[PDB]
Amino acid sequence: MKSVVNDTDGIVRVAESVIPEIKHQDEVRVKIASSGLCGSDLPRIFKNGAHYYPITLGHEFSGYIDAVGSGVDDLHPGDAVACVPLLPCFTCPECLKGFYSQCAKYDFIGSRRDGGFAEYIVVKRKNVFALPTDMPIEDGAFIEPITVGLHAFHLAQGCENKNVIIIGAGTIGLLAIQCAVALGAKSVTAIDISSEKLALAKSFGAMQTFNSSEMSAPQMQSVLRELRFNQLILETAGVPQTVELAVEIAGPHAQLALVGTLHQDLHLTSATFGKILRKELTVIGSWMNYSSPWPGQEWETASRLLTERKLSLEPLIAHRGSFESFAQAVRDIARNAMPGKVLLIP
Amino acid sequence: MKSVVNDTDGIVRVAESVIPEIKHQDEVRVKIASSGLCGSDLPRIFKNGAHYYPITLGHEFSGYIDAVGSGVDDLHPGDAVACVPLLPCFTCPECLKGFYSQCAKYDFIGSRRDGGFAEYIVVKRKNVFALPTDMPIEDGAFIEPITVGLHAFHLAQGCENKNVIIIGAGTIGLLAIQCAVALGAKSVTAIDISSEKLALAKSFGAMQTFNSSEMSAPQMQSVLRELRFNQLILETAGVPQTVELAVEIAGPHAQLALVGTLHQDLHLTSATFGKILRKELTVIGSWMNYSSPWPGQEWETASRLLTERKLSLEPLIAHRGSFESFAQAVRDIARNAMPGKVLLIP
Ligand code: NI
Ligand code: NI
Ligand code: NI
Ligand SMILES: [Zn+2]
Ligand SMILES: [Zn+2]
Repeated sequence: MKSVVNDTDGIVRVAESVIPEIKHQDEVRVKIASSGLCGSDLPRIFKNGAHYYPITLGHEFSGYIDAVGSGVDDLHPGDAVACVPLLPCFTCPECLKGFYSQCAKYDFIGSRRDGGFAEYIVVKRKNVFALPTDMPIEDGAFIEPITVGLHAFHLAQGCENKNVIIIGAGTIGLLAIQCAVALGAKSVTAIDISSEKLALAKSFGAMQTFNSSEMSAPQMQSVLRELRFNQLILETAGVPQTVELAVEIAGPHAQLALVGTLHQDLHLTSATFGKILRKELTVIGSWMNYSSPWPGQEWETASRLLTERKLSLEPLIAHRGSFESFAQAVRDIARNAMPGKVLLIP
Repeated sequence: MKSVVNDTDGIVRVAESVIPEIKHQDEVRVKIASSGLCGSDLPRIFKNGAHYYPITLGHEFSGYIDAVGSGVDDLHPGDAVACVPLLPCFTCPECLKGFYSQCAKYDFIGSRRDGGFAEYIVVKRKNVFALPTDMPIEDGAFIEPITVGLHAFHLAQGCENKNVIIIGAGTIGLLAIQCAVALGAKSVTAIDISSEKLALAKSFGAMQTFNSSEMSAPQMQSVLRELRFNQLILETAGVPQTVELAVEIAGPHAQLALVGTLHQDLHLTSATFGKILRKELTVIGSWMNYSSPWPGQEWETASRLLTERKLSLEPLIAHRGSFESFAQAVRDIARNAMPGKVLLIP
């Protein structure tokens, strides 16, 4: 079979390998239909940053059960599934309480072990999530990214009837925008430096957009006046300036979910820090995309939205293609910005 | 009557002045029995932190109603009261929603108007909170400071059965320690650079103490392992280093209430910021000390705790004296830092 492997840095080869076999009673083999590229893979490929090389990445994928171990009885050949890439231990105090993303002894498909840029993959049963027969299998590769946004909403106790503000119009942000609309947010506002990403977000249901290269935080807070109550702000860009921005625009008692990891230090003036207190913000750190019971309601809601077609995936997809097409397109972007979602369709 | 007045650049003097008269129908006059100096008064006195000069400070006081305005029918001369120093407008959107501390046009006794370092004061009916007949009147001057920590607990949906960690062992933090113990925290931990203040904390029922000048954040976290869950951390020191420490030591899904205001900028490393996401912390900005119905359950609870003698005030008190010893004790803070509560007793 084929697979995409990248080595000490840059080089993305397309490889031939022995079909992987089931080696534990709790494993299943998946035949992969759709597998997408993540923002987090770019560093692993083009800035070192991967746990080892050569490696096979890919943790956003769907497909069909091809075989199951002697111990799995609730799955069967033909069953549609999406990959659940994190594997917590399930038995430590964090896991018992449902804090799987704070488990210290973890594996992760496509990072700590090879992933789904491949024709077949063997994973633990725990690492697949059954999908309805009625969901287009290809959209299955979007479930893990969608759950990023839903997990933040879950932590905030839901986006319903709230004035949600999404900061960052990348795939995560844009998926969050569509979910907020589908789940009955009172309003959805999108904030980004690109007027193009913003128009896109507007086409997804954001009733208004703020271009943060043109509009001031005050300017924004001014526009936000009528919707300053019950805010749920999602910071998805992961840069000091947008974390700072979220705090400065925040309405009274706004919830602030951080899903974006920083790679530069955060410098909050005493004034900005003061606004966290003065406004009585609740800042919610969000990690990964899971809850109890495993893998979490986030995965059911995501699956449901996808099956009842409330989401619009095409404008998010930059590339469809098999192993060479995908490899090349991955090489094309390099250390630059990701156009949109790059899908591997074997 | 006498009062204590501060002029520019640390000038402290005791003035003679005419007793205030009721001037609006909803006012009351209070003859003050006990009036304490707050940590936030220090910058107002020594570091040009006051809105105007000269000022009469004092927002932590109790006394008896001396007279009531024509429109007040629920209080009478002789009634024991504590001052509720914040005066929201009660008619803006924030106020209608109980966000009194986010009211944009609020007054504040001892900050935006002259306060209770004086024999008598005229304030609005909404600026006083009736005390029980039994309560020793001096204790009423602690109600306001007690409610600060109670307000952080309230925002965190309570301290019951939580492992609370109070960072900062000044008056505010030490009272929060006592309140946590009385309200049924599973455990209380105190953290401060002063071994002597930690012994004090331990006497108030903090089961263990960490000296932040002898112990690293990692070493603190190691000891906290068994108490890592259901943490409620109050940051009361208001310096960048203790805000950083609270995120660094925090256990999985800890609640961090920020009560201490910063007067320096906060520079957070990406790693530190990273931990807010990774531990899925909830960071709770706390402001002032009120909730609905005005002035809040905080006030009911503070009064009850005092009346049932669950609190220990004496070991928190550094100075008792009338206008001259009080004025001098304030001047002495310049060179001899504020080791405890300074009470003006007229
Ligand atoms: Ni991803
Ligand atoms: Ni800085
Ligand atoms: Ni105070
Ligand atoms: Zn675990
Ligand atoms: Zn108001």
